[PDB]
Amino acid sequence: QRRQLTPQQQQLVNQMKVAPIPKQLLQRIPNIPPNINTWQQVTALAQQKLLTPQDMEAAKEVYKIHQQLLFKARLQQQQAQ
Amino acid sequence: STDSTPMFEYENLEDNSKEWTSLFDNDIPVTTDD
Repeated sequence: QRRQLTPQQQQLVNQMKVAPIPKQLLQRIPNIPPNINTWQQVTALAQQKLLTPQDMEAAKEVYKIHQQLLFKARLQQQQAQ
Repeated sequence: STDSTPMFEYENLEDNSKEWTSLFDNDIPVTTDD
């Protein structure tokens, strides 16, 4: 069957499954009922219909910023080794 | 001075953001026919 998977994209999108929201991003979405940082458990907020339209617009930035931070965290500008 | 190229290759702005906004509706797919 059909199956598309670019090595560069796969590594970024497949890893977003198990990725906890950093404290830097948590400040954008305060008072979270689950209190969990992993996206898999955080997505439940929208599934439980707890996330209001006003929260939706805020979550968009969080996910986007997280994707960007993950890229830099992989490269690392500071190497102690 | 520090010489670097601001133009990248894979680091391009794609318009396939749909897959990221659909996560607010669907979590785990029941099939992978993509």
